[PDB]
Amino acid sequence: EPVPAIDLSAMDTSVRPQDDFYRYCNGNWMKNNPLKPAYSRYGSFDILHDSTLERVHLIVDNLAAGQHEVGTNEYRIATLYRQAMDSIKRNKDGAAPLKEDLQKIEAIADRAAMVKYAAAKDNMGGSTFFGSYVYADAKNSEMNIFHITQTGLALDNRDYYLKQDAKSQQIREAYVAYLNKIAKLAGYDDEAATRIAKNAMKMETELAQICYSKEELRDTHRNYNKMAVKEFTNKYQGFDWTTYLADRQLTTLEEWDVEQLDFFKKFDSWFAKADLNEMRDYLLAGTISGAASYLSDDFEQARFDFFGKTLSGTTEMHPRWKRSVGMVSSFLGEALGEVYVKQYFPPEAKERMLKLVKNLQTALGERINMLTWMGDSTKMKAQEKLNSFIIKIGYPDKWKDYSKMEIKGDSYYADIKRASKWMHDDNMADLGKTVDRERWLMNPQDVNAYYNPTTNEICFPAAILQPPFFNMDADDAVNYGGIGVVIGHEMTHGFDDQGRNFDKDGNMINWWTAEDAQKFETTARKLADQFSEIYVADGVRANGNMTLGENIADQGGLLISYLAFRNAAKGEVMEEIDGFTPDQRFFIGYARLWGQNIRPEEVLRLTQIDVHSLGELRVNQALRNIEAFYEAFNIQPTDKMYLEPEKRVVVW
Ligand SMILES: [Zn+2]
Repeated sequence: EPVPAIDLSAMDTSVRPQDDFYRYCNGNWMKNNPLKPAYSRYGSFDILHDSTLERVHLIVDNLAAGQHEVGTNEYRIATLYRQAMDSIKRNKDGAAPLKEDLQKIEAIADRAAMVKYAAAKDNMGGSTFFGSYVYADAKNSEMNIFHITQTGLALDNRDYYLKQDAKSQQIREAYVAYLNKIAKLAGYDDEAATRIAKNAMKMETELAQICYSKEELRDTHRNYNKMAVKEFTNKYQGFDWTTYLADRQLTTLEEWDVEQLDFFKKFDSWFAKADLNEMRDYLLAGTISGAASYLSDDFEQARFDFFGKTLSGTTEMHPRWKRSVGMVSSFLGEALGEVYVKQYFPPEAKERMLKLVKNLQTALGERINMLTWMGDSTKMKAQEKLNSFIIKIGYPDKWKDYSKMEIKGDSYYADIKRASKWMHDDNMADLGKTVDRERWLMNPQDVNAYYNPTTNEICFPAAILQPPFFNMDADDAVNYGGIGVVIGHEMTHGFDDQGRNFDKDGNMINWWTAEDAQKFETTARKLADQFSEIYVADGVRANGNMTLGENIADQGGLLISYLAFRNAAKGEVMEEIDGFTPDQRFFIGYARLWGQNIRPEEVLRLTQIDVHSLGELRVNQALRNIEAFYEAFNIQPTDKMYLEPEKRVVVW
């Protein structure tokens, strides 16, 4: 049964599109769908996220319906799911599955044993004091190398630990109370629970101080520092890297990528000088917190009170199956994804999507060649890169081998650690081997898409090829406004403030003249400042620097897909549908992707942690730089969407 191209009932026609295009296209849906207790936000995207997750739920119920042999993927999935859903067993076990892990931390006797403990835990997939992983060399994209990265913080953005205003201090104290509660639930007395929470926050705050900001983490060249391992470790011996690497079985490692180099220089003296008891309590708190979703309901409720009620504003938890399905999809996603495509993905969608992608690619080449600010040399290298895109649609051509993953069924938490151990070992085995450029970094059932610089690939999972993005019964204008913009957005990531640094082979090599690079940086700075002047809440501005790459990609996707849409329309009589011109339907279909309600807590949280602008701004601000949108709705200077021409910023 065909799905309507545009859900007209979501539109609020009492709002002029020239004044508030977001609420013209979405306002009635927003009025009629106040957020339910368990949702921090909801709207077009989350509707498709939810409907796809329910498909995966049915797939899990199908695989869990039989009894299978150990060592089959069906057994792995069913056994993780069954244990996650067994509330009675999880509640009877309580904190007992955690006890040996805590005793091992309590037994750490000196700083030397602290180093060996970090290696032992990182060998299981942990990130005890810092991150590490194996992935392509940014300067040799055919080779896998070892990378080390700054501490991962529980609140994500380091600013949570530092910012000096009332709301920030309140959040910090609520986090400490969460640590106190789970320490009590793990069996510590009142005095120890207070001590652990206080010391853990102290230690994590000191690490946050020496971390890079979210903005600085996006700087491509700043966060690549390849060197001989021993050149660094001969000099910085406050943390005993030689013992750590030996216990990681990495003493054969000649070179590595020290991504946040100034973090590790400061970590050298922090680790040498930190109080041993305080470091121990930091480890206890991280271990309890990392287990809080895998034990009894008390632990999940304590975690919900902070990460849900406090940080996101929700008042109830989602049904148990949603978290359980999400968990199996994160560990065995390609096993689920193979079933998903066989059951739900029609072959005609892949063929039509490939035609659309090739149309967008042609339009991007046309757009670049028509630029008047870019010289001929840089244009030619830009054409070489866009002609070299790797295009991945629907699903991979080979499926991941999960045969080494040991799932035993003794306890939920125990099997989570085994699945995590498998993922870690699988990553480590890539070291020193040729990079697999065909691998997917998302699953077919993920409602998302991505660009990868080190492969120059664009990837569109089966799950995003659904309405309102891709609708095989819709008119072309609406599909270009939806999935067409998504395609152009991923393509523009190859040319944003990060992607432009990588060439057609995925190598971090400069292909820009100095003049053209300076013009790009000047214009990108203006787009950052433009968004940074918009308020998202009372006294809270958008972060135009953190969202710069995504706002460039949105703008490029709008410009490229519109050109592709006009190219496809050449030589056709324009026909109005629902009284809208095709040009207008392009923009309405784009804006319908973003309609949502969102709690004020969640507005603040996403501003701190999300590189994507809020849906409202991806419509009402992004379109203010699009000449075609002014033309489609004849926007005039007294209209609220209008931005003075000298203040518009067009990067591509
Ligand atoms: Zn993006």
